[PDB]
Amino acid sequence: NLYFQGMATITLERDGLQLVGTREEPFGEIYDMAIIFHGFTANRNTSLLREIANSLRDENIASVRFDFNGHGDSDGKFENMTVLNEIEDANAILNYVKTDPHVRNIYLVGHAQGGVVASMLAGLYPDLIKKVVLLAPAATLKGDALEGNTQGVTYNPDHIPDRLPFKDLTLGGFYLRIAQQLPIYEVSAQFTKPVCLIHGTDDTVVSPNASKKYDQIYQNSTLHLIEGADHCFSDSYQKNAVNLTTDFLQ
Amino acid sequence: NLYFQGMATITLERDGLQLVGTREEPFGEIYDMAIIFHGFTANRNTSLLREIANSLRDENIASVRFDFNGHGDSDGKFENMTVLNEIEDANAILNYVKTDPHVRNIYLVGHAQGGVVASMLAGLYPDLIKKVVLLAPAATLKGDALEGNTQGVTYNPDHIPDRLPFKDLTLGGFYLRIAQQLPIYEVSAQFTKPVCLIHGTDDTVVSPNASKKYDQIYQNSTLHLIEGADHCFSDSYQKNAVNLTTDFLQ
Ligand SMILES: CCOC(=O)/C=C/c1ccc(O)c(OC)c1
Ligand SMILES: CCOC(=O)/C=C/c1ccc(O)c(OC)c1
Ligand SMILES: [Cl-]
Ligand SMILES: [Cl-]
Ligand SMILES: [Cl-]
Ligand SMILES: [Cl-]
Ligand SMILES: [Cl-]
Ligand SMILES: [Cl-]
Ligand SMILES: [Cl-]
Ligand SMILES: [Cl-]
Ligand SMILES: [Cl-]
Ligand SMILES: [Cl-]
Ligand SMILES: [Cl-]
Ligand SMILES: [Cl-]
Ligand SMILES: [Cl-]
Ligand SMILES: [Cl-]
Ligand SMILES: [Cl-]
Ligand SMILES: [Cl-]
Ligand SMILES: [Cl-]
Ligand SMILES: [Cl-]
Ligand SMILES: [Cl-]
Ligand SMILES: [Cl-]
Ligand SMILES: [Cl-]
Ligand SMILES: [Cl-]
Ligand SMILES: [Cl-]
Ligand SMILES: [Cl-]
Ligand SMILES: [Cl-]
Ligand SMILES: [Cl-]
Ligand SMILES: [Cl-]
Ligand SMILES: [Cl-]
Ligand SMILES: [Cl-]
Ligand SMILES: [Cl-]
Ligand SMILES: [Cl-]
Ligand SMILES: [Cl-]
Ligand SMILES: [Cl-]
Ligand SMILES: [Cl-]
Ligand SMILES: [Cl-]
Ligand SMILES: [Cl-]
Ligand SMILES: [Cl-]
Ligand code: NA
Ligand code: NA
Ligand code: NA
Ligand code: NA
Ligand code: NA
Ligand code: NA
Ligand code: NA
Ligand code: NA
Ligand code: NA
Ligand code: NA
Ligand code: NA
Ligand code: NA
Ligand code: NA
Ligand code: NA
Ligand code: NA
Ligand code: NA
Ligand code: NA
Ligand code: NA
Ligand code: NA
Ligand code: NA
Ligand code: NA
Ligand code: NA
Ligand code: NA
Ligand code: NA
Ligand code: NA
Ligand code: NA
Ligand code: NA
Ligand code: NA
Ligand code: NA
Ligand code: NA
Ligand code: NA
Ligand code: NA
Ligand code: NA
Ligand code: NA
Ligand code: NA
Ligand code: NA
Ligand code: NA
Ligand code: NA
Ligand code: NA
Ligand code: NA
Ligand code: NA
Ligand code: NA
Ligand code: NA
Ligand code: NA
Ligand code: NA
Ligand code: NA
Ligand code: NA
Ligand code: NA
Ligand code: NA
Ligand code: NA
Ligand code: NA
Ligand code: NA
Ligand code: NA
Ligand code: NA
Ligand code: NA
Ligand code: NA
Ligand code: NA
Ligand code: NA
Ligand code: NA
Ligand code: NA
Ligand code: NA
Ligand code: NA
Ligand code: NA
Ligand code: NA
Ligand code: NA
Ligand code: NA
Ligand code: NA
Ligand code: NA
Ligand code: NA
Ligand code: NA
Ligand code: NA
Ligand code: NA
Ligand code: NA
Ligand code: NA
Ligand code: NA
Ligand code: NA
Ligand code: NA
Ligand code: NA
Ligand code: NA
Ligand code: NA
Ligand code: NA
Ligand code: NA
Ligand code: NA
Ligand code: NA
Repeated sequence: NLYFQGMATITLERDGLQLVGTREEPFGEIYDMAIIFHGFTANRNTSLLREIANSLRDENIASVRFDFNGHGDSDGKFENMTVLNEIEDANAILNYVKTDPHVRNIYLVGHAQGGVVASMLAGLYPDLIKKVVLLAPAATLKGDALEGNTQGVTYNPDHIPDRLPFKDLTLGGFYLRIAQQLPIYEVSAQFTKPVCLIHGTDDTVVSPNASKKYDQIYQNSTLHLIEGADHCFSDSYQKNAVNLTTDFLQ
Repeated sequence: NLYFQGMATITLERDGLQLVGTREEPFGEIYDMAIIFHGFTANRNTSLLREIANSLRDENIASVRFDFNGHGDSDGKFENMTVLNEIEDANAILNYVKTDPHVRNIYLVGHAQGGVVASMLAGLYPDLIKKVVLLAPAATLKGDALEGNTQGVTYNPDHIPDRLPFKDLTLGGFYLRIAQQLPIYEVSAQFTKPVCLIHGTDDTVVSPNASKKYDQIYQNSTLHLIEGADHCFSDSYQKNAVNLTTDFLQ
């Protein structure tokens, strides 16, 4: 605001869970604000999300970025997270943002699974959200769950197990049962305001076809395929994601 | 079981919320079990649900019935309940039931909004649930939310308010935004095992057309229209609901 600029820690609650977040506060009495959503197994402080927040703050766009339930510093077991309860987390964060008297326009920025959360939340609040940026939005998590193959971990899609060992973690069977029937595009398509879609051509985690499909469903979208970029826009690809996001929101 | 028959209190947790429930335990080493779901603003102990549980227990069918979040003895604010987080409550109760070593078949019985919870949960677990009974399933809550008229309380469906005073309570705007885009029939229709639909012809809360539509979408359903019955199968209508439910599950 006019008096404080910088980082602050924010905590919110959703159901019985504390959600821990970082606010970047820019200069100015009134400013726009982006809510930034991390991906599956990630956290609010990956290099990509910090550099997005930093870049927006440099153009006097505020941001908040929270750890989802089951991730980072927020409460809850990873095994109990689903895309649906992350959308509930997102709604709780939006409640916080939308009542801040400094905030003019609200934007959503989501990476990967956080892009599915962002796109679905904007479709539930198409009257309130003003712009959306999706970075490698993981809408393919649905098709993967229907196929019975989630990032190389295979199971019966017709009879999903109670829980699925997944790397060092345990993924809930309910995550997968929800994933299979998530109306990702149906809900997302209700947002008719501007959307920026950014996807790396060498993403091996989420096919760029996800973003090509969002670009088809959305009334007002712009698609950016980043030649050679991977799923996280790592290293020399990162500024492609940061620049496009910043430019779109200013 | 062979040694204890009667009532017990059960508590489960979902996210950070305690859910309080009543188990009716029948005689027998192995038995089927019904999970019974109450409606909007109701609780696990309405006369209808107690008499269902009692009648099933008399045919040695066990049951559990929990207060949803925001209701009865369970945790959470009513203002923060949605149909979606009740489905999350239902999944937590199913986790409990499906790991009980006495339970043979699992049935779902849901009244009104609890019927939407039941029908959607069965569509997420069509491999596990064996039979469903819906009593006046409130699938019209979706159409009502799209219309902007929820049990006589009117609002703009295009711009749902943050919260909606509703009788002595406060209904969350997010309940309504979720309601509008709930894929009730899409998810429910995935359950192809037997369903019993029971609806009163004089229900003024949820049109009998809801049950007529479920009867169309389901592969294996039986529809019972109870001439003169109201929304709760009150008083002299109650045994119609209790008898049909019991008969169907035995
Ligand atoms: C951390 C950033 O990346 C992620 O969010 C990717 C998520 C996503 C991809 C495909 C899947 O089948 C899936 O199922 C769990 C998840
Ligand atoms: C207690 C048993 O009855 C209920 O569950 C009925 C619920 C239902 C009916 C129509 C609605 O528009 C609605 O929106 C909140 C809720
Ligand atoms: Cl100020
Ligand atoms: Cl000043
Ligand atoms: Cl700082
Ligand atoms: Cl705080
Ligand atoms: Cl606490
Ligand atoms: Cl400005
Ligand atoms: Cl930094
Ligand atoms: Cl840092
Ligand atoms: Cl972490
Ligand atoms: Cl945690
Ligand atoms: Cl697709
Ligand atoms: Cl299994
Ligand atoms: Cl949904
Ligand atoms: Cl689809
Ligand atoms: Cl469709
Ligand atoms: Cl969207
Ligand atoms: Cl490509
Ligand atoms: Cl990853
Ligand atoms: Cl960068
Ligand atoms: Cl026993
Ligand atoms: Cl004995
Ligand atoms: Cl007793
Ligand atoms: Cl207990
Ligand atoms: Cl507690
Ligand atoms: Cl038996
Ligand atoms: Cl009693
Ligand atoms: Cl009693
Ligand atoms: Cl009560
Ligand atoms: Cl309560
Ligand atoms: Cl309908
Ligand atoms: Cl309003
Ligand atoms: Cl419909
Ligand atoms: Cl459809
Ligand atoms: Cl169903
Ligand atoms: Cl009728
Ligand atoms: Cl009522
Ligand atoms: Cl009775
Ligand atoms: Na500072
Ligand atoms: Na800070
Ligand atoms: Na603090
Ligand atoms: Na709370
Ligand atoms: Na808390
Ligand atoms: Na600043
Ligand atoms: Na200013
Ligand atoms: Na990440
Ligand atoms: Na972790
Ligand atoms: Na933690
Ligand atoms: Na925490
Ligand atoms: Na969790
Ligand atoms: Na925890
Ligand atoms: Na866990
Ligand atoms: Na403006
Ligand atoms: Na797909
Ligand atoms: Na899909
Ligand atoms: Na399929
Ligand atoms: Na498979
Ligand atoms: Na992968
Ligand atoms: Na595997
Ligand atoms: Na399954
Ligand atoms: Na497993
Ligand atoms: Na399915
Ligand atoms: Na669906
Ligand atoms: Na769903
Ligand atoms: Na979809
Ligand atoms: Na753009
Ligand atoms: Na990659
Ligand atoms: Na893949
Ligand atoms: Na395209
Ligand atoms: Na293209
Ligand atoms: Na488009
Ligand atoms: Na344009
Ligand atoms: Na393009
Ligand atoms: Na294009
Ligand atoms: Na372009
Ligand atoms: Na490029
Ligand atoms: Na490359
Ligand atoms: Na690189
Ligand atoms: Na940068
Ligand atoms: Na630069
Ligand atoms: Na007893
Ligand atoms: Na008891
Ligand atoms: Na006890
Ligand atoms: Na828990
Ligand atoms: Na608790
Ligand atoms: Na008994
Ligand atoms: Na026995
Ligand atoms: Na009731
Ligand atoms: Na109450
Ligand atoms: Na209470
Ligand atoms: Na409680
Ligand atoms: Na609640
Ligand atoms: Na409480
Ligand atoms: Na309340
Ligand atoms: Na059997
Ligand atoms: Na309707
Ligand atoms: Na409908
Ligand atoms: Na409509
Ligand atoms: Na209206
Ligand atoms: Na009414
Ligand atoms: Na009114
Ligand atoms: Na609305
Ligand atoms: Na209001
Ligand atoms: Na809509
Ligand atoms: Na939908
Ligand atoms: Na939804
Ligand atoms: Na529907
Ligand atoms: Na029947
Ligand atoms: Na009635
Ligand atoms: Na009505
Ligand atoms: Na019919
Ligand atoms: Na009929
Ligand atoms: Na049928
Ligand atoms: Na038959
Ligand atoms: Na009939
Ligand atoms: Na019929
Ligand atoms: Na009949
Ligand atoms: Na009748
Ligand atoms: Na009557
Ligand atoms: Na009567
Ligand atoms: Na009776
Ligand atoms: Na009798």
